Amino acid sequence: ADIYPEFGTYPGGGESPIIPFGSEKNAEREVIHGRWAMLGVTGAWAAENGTGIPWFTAGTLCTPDDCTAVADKFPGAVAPLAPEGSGYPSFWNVLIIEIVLVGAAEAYRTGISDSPFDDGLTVGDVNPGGRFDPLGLAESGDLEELKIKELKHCRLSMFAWLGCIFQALATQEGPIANWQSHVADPVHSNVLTNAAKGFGFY
Amino acid sequence: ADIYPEFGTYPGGGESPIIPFGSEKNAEREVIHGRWAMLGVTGAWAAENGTGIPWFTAGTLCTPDDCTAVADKFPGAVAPLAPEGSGYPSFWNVLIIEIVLVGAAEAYRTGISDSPFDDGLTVGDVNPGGRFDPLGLAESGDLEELKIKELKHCRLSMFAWLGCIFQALATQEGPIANWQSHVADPVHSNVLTNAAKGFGFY
Amino acid sequence: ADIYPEFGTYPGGGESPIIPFGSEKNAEREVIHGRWAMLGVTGAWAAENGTGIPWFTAGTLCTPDDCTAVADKFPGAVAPLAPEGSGYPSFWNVLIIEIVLVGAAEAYRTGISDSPFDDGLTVGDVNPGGRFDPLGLAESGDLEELKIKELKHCRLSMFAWLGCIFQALATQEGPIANWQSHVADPVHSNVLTNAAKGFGFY
Ligand code: CHL
Ligand code: CHL
Ligand code: CHL
Ligand code: CHL
Ligand code: CHL
Ligand code: CLA
Ligand code: CLA
Ligand code: CLA
Ligand code: CLA
Ligand SMILES: CC1=C[C@H](O)CC(C)(C)[C@H]1CCC1=C/C(=C/C(C)=C/C=C/C=C(C)/C=C/C=C(C)/C=C/[C@@]23O[C@]2(C)C[C@@H](O)CC3(C)C)OC1=O
Repeated sequence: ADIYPEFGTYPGGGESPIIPFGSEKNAEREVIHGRWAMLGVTGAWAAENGTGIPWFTAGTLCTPDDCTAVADKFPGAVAPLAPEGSGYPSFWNVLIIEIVLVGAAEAYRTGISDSPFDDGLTVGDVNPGGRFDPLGLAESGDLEELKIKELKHCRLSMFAWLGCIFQALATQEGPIANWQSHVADPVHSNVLTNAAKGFGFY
Repeated sequence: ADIYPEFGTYPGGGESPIIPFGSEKNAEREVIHGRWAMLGVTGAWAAENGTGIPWFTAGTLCTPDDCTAVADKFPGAVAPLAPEGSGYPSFWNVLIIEIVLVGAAEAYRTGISDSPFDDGLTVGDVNPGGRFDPLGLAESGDLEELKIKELKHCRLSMFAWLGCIFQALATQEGPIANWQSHVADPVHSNVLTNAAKGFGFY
Repeated sequence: ADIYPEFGTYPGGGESPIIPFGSEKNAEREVIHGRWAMLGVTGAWAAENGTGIPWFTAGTLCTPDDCTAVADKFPGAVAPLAPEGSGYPSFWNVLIIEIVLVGAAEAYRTGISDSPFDDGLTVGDVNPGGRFDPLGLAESGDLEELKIKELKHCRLSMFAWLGCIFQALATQEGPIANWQSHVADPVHSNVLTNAAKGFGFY
């Protein structure tokens, strides 16, 4: 109403319009998904602006056969990620590091492993604060308003990611390329004109 | 049982067999969807019988570039929709008229804007009657029986529309063309023989 | 916990993790589906090992035009299913027999038709026993443990069948051929390498 006039509501703010809100755990899920989606969309966006490589084919740059092609990708970097001819980055090193670091972080967050700190943060609280609000924005501002803004950005980013998935399938081009083609000539470059062309299959 | 012996039941008539009936609003949704589906299937059907143009490609006839191709399509019409060479119908005129008329009707029905009449019709009642039963069939006949017949036609039309969607995807032909091909040789023209051919992709 | 430490639980054993357990009928459904899935996966598996013909195209061997190609397929058989040149098996005979036998069995199981026996077996009980446990394993062992093992095999076989569906769509080869290609070179033959190749469409 006042803070959420848009379609639907927030958990603790009313009744869901279509899919019933029956489990509180879903609330946590919705936030976690949302945070990842934000990092996803931004990432895809930024990377395509920096390298021209669409997000859905970037994985081919790093395989056990070769992962050196990513070494010089990052814009403005004072040096490549590894020297030329050193055979680095190595795919297995990247994979082992990701497994260890992200697995440990997720285990600490979800209660699989006991926390390394002794601050009493609660497992299952998607807004824990403390060390995870190091600049103290949640105590200097309005916590409930900030949570609503965060939830809205979560939902928007997830819907944008769904759009990215199906735009990739339907156009076989990057999302930034889709955006450029639309803004150049919106009447003649959109989903309906693409469908008239058969989406590349019909 | 007596009035609904077929699989399932109707809202207020028992328990849903598979997907639970939990919200009364879904009941309204089911009727509204259903009415559109009827107009949809009939439309596709009739248009393909009159013009030979399948429903899933008829949109390409009317674009901002050109919409005059629809002028002479309606069978038996004493004149085209607009004179030849006049540049009409115009896509923008069609779009604006649809937005105004259908938007106003939907707003009146859904309570977004107040009703233009003062008859006290209830917003949210999918069977309001009154001016929407001008011939008075609901009071001359059995209202509950007529509502059951309407609900059955709603469900049947919606399932037929789902069939139209997937038949279009699988055969790339109009639904009436599918019907003719099946009745001409049903053993050798059906979904299984189409699947053996790969649905045009395998 | 003790008997079901894996993710999730069993009906009567706790709360469903994601999709709520609200109807007891679904429990029966899950078992019946599961049993068919086992027979499915096994069947596909065994048939591909015996004939080399993938499960998703085996139907083309038997149509009203011709069903003699199946006569000599079964490995080690002392004779073909019918004499050569006899025009058998006939598709219509196979179809009629399947309809009569499987339809009668399903009607007896589901209470559509009254049971031919007078043993008092309960319709709706997916673990009836009696004549359906002729070797008496359910009373010689632990019934609850055996039911848990059966439920686990049900769920595993259903997930494997879902894998078979999408592997057929993505690779256009038999599931056993997929297994051989993966085990021969798992780093270079998997879903990611197939995706880099476009799944045959991109
Ligand atoms: C968040 C994780 C993550 C995601 C989403 C992707 C996604 C992708 N990678 Mg990448 N990767 C990820 C992590 C990583 N990748 C790689 C390394 C590679 C390589 C080397 C390659 C890829 C490739 C691909 C693409 C093709 C995959 C495919 O078959 O898509 C088909 C699948 C879909 C279209 C959607 C399927 C989703 C669905 C099955 C599950 C969704 C279910 C819901 C979660 C829940 C549903 C509800 C429940 C109740 C039923 C795809 C864009 C390939 C590529 O780029 O090819 C061009 C490729 O070659 N990746 C690494 C190692 C550093 C990762 C490590 O984190
Ligand atoms: C001389 C050094 C140097 C320079 C001039 C640039 C310049 C650029 N980089 Mg590159 N980079 C540099 C070194 C490096 N970059 C990266 C990694 C990246 C990434 C991941 C990205 C860029 C991007 C960009 C562009 C941002 C344009 C824009 O609109 O910014 C807008 C202005 C701002 C964002 C404000 C300026 C940022 C400033 C506050 C410093 C930020 C610090 C870091 C985030 C690290 C510290 C984090 C925490 C601890 C504080 C720009 C061309 C972006 C791009 O490609 O855009 C399309 C991008 O996404 N760079 C690495 C690591 C390999 C570098 C190391 O050598
Ligand atoms: C009810 C409205 C309506 C519908 C269903 C369609 C449908 C269609 N139009 Mg048409 N139009 C409609 C109104 C209008 N059209 C046009 C003008 C045009 C043009 C100019 C063109 C089309 C075209 C098309 C087709 C290709 C679109 C596409 O990308 O399909 C792909 C999408 C799908 C196959 C399915 C998508 C459904 C899914 C994404 C959402 C479903 C969600 C559920 C409703 C809810 C789910 C549950 C929740 C809880 C999650 C398609 C048959 C194009 C065409 O004919 O190409 C040959 C074309 O060029 N239309 C006008 C202007 C007069 C309309 C006016 O209202
Ligand atoms: C000389 C005039 C004239 C004639 C002879 C025809 C003849 C035909 N039109 Mg065509 N039309 C004519 C003028 C017009 N038509 C249309 C719009 C349509 C449409 C939208 C359709 C046809 C269809 C048909 C065919 C119906 C075949 C059938 O089985 O009907 C079955 C017999 C009946 C339905 C009963 C006879 C109808 C009768 C009750 C009059 C109907 C009145 C209107 C619905 C208006 C009612 C308004 C309300 C407020 C009372 C037939 C070839 C249909 C078609 O293509 O079929 C494949 C079709 O869907 N016509 C327009 C507007 C552009 C016309 C204006 O000039
Ligand atoms: C001389 C007779 C004869 C021989 C030597 C074989 C040999 C073979 N058959 Mg073939 N069959 C024979 C006659 C027949 N077969 C079949 C129908 C099948 C089928 C449906 C299948 C085979 C399969 C197999 C192979 C099993 C390999 C394995 O690892 O087994 C592992 C070892 C065992 C399973 C143990 C040995 C079985 C033993 C307990 C006897 C089973 C009796 C019967 C099931 C009938 C009795 C049922 C109830 C009452 C107990 C093997 C090459 C399988 C295949 O293709 O594998 C890839 C397969 O799925 N055969 C029919 C009916 C048309 C036959 C009749 O003439
Ligand atoms: C996985 C992500 C996710 C999750 C877990 C939730 C969870 C929740 N949402 Mg949220 N929501 C999401 C995404 C998600 N949402 C997105 C993307 C949007 C923007 C469109 C919204 C918009 C939204 C609104 C407006 C409202 C909620 C509400 C709710 C709550 C009740 C509904 C529920 O339990 O849904 C759980 C069920 C699901 C998440 C299943 C979603 C439906 C399926 C069919 C997915 C269909 C799309 C799928 C991605 C297709 C993939 C195809 C493939 C080929 C790629 C609950 C806390 C309501 C609320 O707060 O009530 C108090 C509410 O009013 N959500
Ligand atoms: C935040 C979400 C978001 C945004 C900003 C965009 C933006 C864009 N999309 Mg994308 N898209 C989205 C979600 C989004 N999409 C989703 C969820 C899907 C999956 C259905 C798609 C599928 C898709 C395809 C297949 C294509 C685009 C295309 C485009 C571009 C051209 C505009 C167009 O045709 O839009 C069309 C928008 C959609 C198909 C999404 C509609 C989602 C729901 C809300 C349907 C409602 C439609 C109805 C008329 C409005 C209801 C009233 C109210 C809710 C507003 C543009 C850059 C086209 C492109 O690349 O052109 C170059 C193109 O071909 N999008
Ligand atoms: C969107 C249309 C729609 C809606 C809103 C409803 C709503 C309802 N139906 Mg109805 N129904 C529909 C279509 C619809 N039905 C169709 C097409 C049929 C014919 C097959 C039926 C047959 C039917 C029966 C037999 C019964 C009901 C019942 C019910 C009620 C309880 C179930 C429920 O809440 O479902 C709401 C949930 C949904 C509408 C989601 C549907 C499932 C999803 C996964 C969609 C799957 C198909 C999808 C279109 C695929 C798209 C693919 C894409 C690529 C194009 C409720 C009032 C029961 C009742 O009256 O109980 C008292 C009952 O017994 N319905
Ligand atoms: C049709 C098969 C089926 C059925 C009827 C059930 C039914 C049940 N399961 Mg079981 N389950 C299944 C398959 C099935 N399961 C599979 C394959 C697995 C292994 C992954 C499991 C794993 C599992 C666990 C771990 C648990 C359950 C639980 C439950 C219970 C609560 C959930 C519920 O009601 O779901 C009914 C709703 C559905 C079956 C819909 C499923 C979701 C849809 C969207 C389908 C998505 C995939 C689909 C096939 C895509 C097709 C694409 C097409 C192009 C081919 C209920 C008795 C819970 C329980 O026992 O709680 C006490 C529980 O903890 N199940
Ligand atoms: C719920 C509900 C309630 C109401 O009552 C009604 C209604 C509103 C209808 C409904 C709404 C129903 C509904 C639910 C829903 C869910 C969606 C879309 C969820 C999407 C999650 C997306 C995530 C986590 C994305 C993560 C991306 C990463 C990690 C990317 C990472 C890389 O991309 C990077 C950065 C670079 C690449 O190169 C490499 C990779 C790929 C790794 O969508 C919906 O519509």
